[PDB]
Amino acid sequence: MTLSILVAHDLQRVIGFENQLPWHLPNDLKHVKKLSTGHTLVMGRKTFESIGKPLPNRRNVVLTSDTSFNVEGVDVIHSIEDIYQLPGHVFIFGGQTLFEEMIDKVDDMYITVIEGKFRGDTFFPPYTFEDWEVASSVEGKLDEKNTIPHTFLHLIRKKLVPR
Ligand SMILES: NC(=O)c1ccc[n+]([C@@H]2O[C@H](COP(=O)([O-])OP(=O)(O)OC[C@H]3O[C@@H](n4cnc5c(N)ncnc54)[C@H](OP(=O)(O)O)[C@@H]3O)[C@@H](O)[C@H]2O)c1
Ligand SMILES: COc1cc(Cc2cnc(N)nc2N)cc(/C=C/C(=O)N2NCc3ccccc3[C@@H]2Cc2ccccc2)c1OC
Repeated sequence: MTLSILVAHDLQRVIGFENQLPWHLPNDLKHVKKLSTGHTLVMGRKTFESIGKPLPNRRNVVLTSDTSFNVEGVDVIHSIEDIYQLPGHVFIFGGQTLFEEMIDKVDDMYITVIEGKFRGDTFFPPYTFEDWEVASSVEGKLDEKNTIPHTFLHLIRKKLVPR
């Protein structure tokens, strides 16, 4: 089980406003689709309710304390510890709560930096590039449907070594 974070955050690490993405950026949702098809998404309950339905062609896992929670096409877990029993490549998909709980545990992060400043009410936790190697950094292409500059980062946790 490779464990990754998958997230879009803006210049101030805003990830959400009123249970929605603050930005309209089709290409990032395509990026998300390409990375996670055939794999597993782990998400908190609020993030799932925002999307409204499972994303097709991958395993949709929802973390919640609700023992009544049962949705067709969705697997449910009730603790963080359950994440580690999931097979394959697992992506931590959001939202703020799950990111805060997992950022110290994941192998790597796929971050789309939205190069703007949006009003938000939910944030990605602060992190420093002193701790994370830039495996790749790719500028998103802008066009008629995708008008906010954005950058795809793949960050891998650096190892702590003596001097
Ligand atoms: N920009 C991005 O890439 C991105 C990605 C995803 C989401 N978002 C945004 O993030 C925002 C939502 O984040 P959020 O923190 O408010 O909600 P969230 O993390 O999506 O969901 C929180 C819920 O997850 C469940 N949960 C979390 N940790 C748990 C644990 N250890 N044990 C049991 N249950 C647990 C609880 O559900 P119960 O209360 O049901 O027990 C909790 O209330 C939205 O605005 C959304 O638009 C942004
Ligand atoms: C809070 O709301 C949301 C949060 C996130 C998390 C997220 C956001 N961004 C980053 N970077 N990380 C992330 N964790 C995500 C979504 C998007 C879901 C979604 O609709 N899709 N996702 C892939 C997918 C795969 C198959 C079919 C449809 C889709 C569509 C896009 C699409 C539509 C048509 C064709 C191709 C793709 C979302 O809802 C707006």
